[PDB]
Amino acid sequence: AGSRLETVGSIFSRTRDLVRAGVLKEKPLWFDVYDAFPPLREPVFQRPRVRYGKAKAPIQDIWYHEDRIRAKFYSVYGSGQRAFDLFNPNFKSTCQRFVEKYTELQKLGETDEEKLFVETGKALLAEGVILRRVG
Amino acid sequence: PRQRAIQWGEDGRPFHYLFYTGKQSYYSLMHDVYGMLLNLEKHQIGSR
Amino acid sequence: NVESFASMLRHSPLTQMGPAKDKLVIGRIFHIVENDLYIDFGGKFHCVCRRPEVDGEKYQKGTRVRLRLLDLELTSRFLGATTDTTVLEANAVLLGIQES
Amino acid sequence: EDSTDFNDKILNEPLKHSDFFNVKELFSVRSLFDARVHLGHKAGCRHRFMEPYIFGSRLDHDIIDLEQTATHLQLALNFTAHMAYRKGIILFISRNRQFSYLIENMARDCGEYAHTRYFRGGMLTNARLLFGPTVRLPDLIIFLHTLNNIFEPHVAVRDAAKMNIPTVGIVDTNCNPCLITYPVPGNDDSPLAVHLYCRLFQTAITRAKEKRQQVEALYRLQGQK
Amino acid sequence: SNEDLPISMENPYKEPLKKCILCGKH
Amino acid sequence: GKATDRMDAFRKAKNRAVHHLHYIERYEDHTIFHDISLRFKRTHIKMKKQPKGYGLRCHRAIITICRLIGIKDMYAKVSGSINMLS
Amino acid sequence: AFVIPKKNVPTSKR
Ligand code: FES
Repeated sequence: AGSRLETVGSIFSRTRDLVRAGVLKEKPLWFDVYDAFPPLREPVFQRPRVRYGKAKAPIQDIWYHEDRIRAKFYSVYGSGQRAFDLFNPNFKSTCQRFVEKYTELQKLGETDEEKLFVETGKALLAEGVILRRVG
Repeated sequence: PRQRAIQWGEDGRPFHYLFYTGKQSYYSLMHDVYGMLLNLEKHQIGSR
Repeated sequence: NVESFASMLRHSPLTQMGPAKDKLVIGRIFHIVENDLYIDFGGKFHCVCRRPEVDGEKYQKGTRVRLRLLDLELTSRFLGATTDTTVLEANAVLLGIQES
Repeated sequence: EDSTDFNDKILNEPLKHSDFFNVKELFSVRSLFDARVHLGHKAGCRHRFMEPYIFGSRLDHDIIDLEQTATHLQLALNFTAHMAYRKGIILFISRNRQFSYLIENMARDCGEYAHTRYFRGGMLTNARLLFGPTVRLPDLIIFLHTLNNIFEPHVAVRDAAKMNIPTVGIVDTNCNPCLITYPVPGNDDSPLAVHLYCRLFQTAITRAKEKRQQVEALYRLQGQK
Repeated sequence: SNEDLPISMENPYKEPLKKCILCGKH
Repeated sequence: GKATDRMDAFRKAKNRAVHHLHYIERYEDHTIFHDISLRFKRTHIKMKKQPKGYGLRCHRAIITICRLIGIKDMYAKVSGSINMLS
Repeated sequence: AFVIPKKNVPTSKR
């Protein structure tokens, strides 16, 4: 027979219950596999509601402390002529190159951004970089 | 009238991988002609 | 130890890019109809551009080109809609061919 | 008594092992990440039932949590292999026209089925009238894209539930997973991701179909002795 | 716990708020 | 079941129902587990779990459906609208 | 039990 009430329970509960009742004489081919390895959430129909009032989505924004440095570099110098290669999983850009230097010099113990930035900008020029500070 | 041959065996499995489209023949042809065009890219009157 | 997914996220070339607006990236032409060049740049969506008349013959399937990213996904919500209407492509400007 | 031997050696034996087909070796979080499976839609497209699976939003682009994708992906692959081993009809359903050729090829290669075309009304709920009274319906349906071309759930997702057919589904951040038996949160737009799912479900099916043969040969050796 | 998790910050890429030409002028 | 002839609507309604079967859990296979107070649209049903022998003391449509489920002892009062379909 | 007249739906020999 079967129950086409896709909104009442799940295919498992519905099947399980019809077998117990005696309607479904034969367990469907998938039943034993599901029973052994059930999914993390039972597939039960739910109606999507709107969030009224103060309800917000719990999804947070992914920020990392390196982002502050990236922003500053983009504000001062901007995206260099270097073209991002997103295909290479280990690609490093001049921005992150700049960031790494900044981050490494912070390990020494410097707590001042002004002095640190002037150093980092010139420490990356010691490595040989193309930067434009005015634009 | 020409009739379509039985499309599944005793076990019940259909013989064509496009059975459940309802039009295995039409979509098989459409699948083929599409591929022939695809390969060509990899390589590079009186009739009605 | 197997890198945590979070670890991968930090050091992915996409995360360090930050905002995508006005970022030069390298794309690969993977499909062409007429003059429409479909260019995958290394994100969730492709970016259809148009064959530049300067050197049209040189923009062929597989060619690597320099793009100017404007948006990773063209979406917008319109009056009375409950979700955004996504076009399912990115916005970028085709500058030219990458030369080694 | 053939029922006891046949049932135990074939049907009940594989269901007694945690990973009878070793599908966990087919993918890794590094492999998923390199296929851009973590890339979701923008935050203005999000479905609220896909929130549990979203790690966060990176500049208003939802990042799918690959840690849960891996646990879900294994569960989906494990089910697929067990069904392929049990001689189940597996249908691959999609409407993403960019990958209709790929998915139709993949279905033929693993000896299974594909519906990548306009889904006519009643294929599942009215199959004995659309095909014939003795037609056998799929035992498993794999959705590689769960939204139709107007960005809404494929009608088959609901019709599979009405017909009591389990489903496996790739569910992006804008999709509705409430009725999918085995949702696998991951990107369903990037060719790298879609190629990976096809590679994984092909292997899982192929491997499961061989092992069904490579455990009835043992039945032959055991039958003689 | 772990140190590689997203830090709860405010958006550092936030652009300066657009002011009209006559902003601050009597 | 909708049709122009009664007998054609009995068929459709009868045969379509067996494809839409619920399973109603029963306490001791004669009553319900707890008491149910539900409002479907504008129809209110206040159902009471009772002991054995009580019988079905409920609206004539509920006794019919209860006999088809297997519930043998229950009380229910219908308030609000009493649309057979609600 | 009310026995409804069984209609010969498949009159037309297909
Ligand atoms: S922006 Fe209008 S007065 Fe400040």
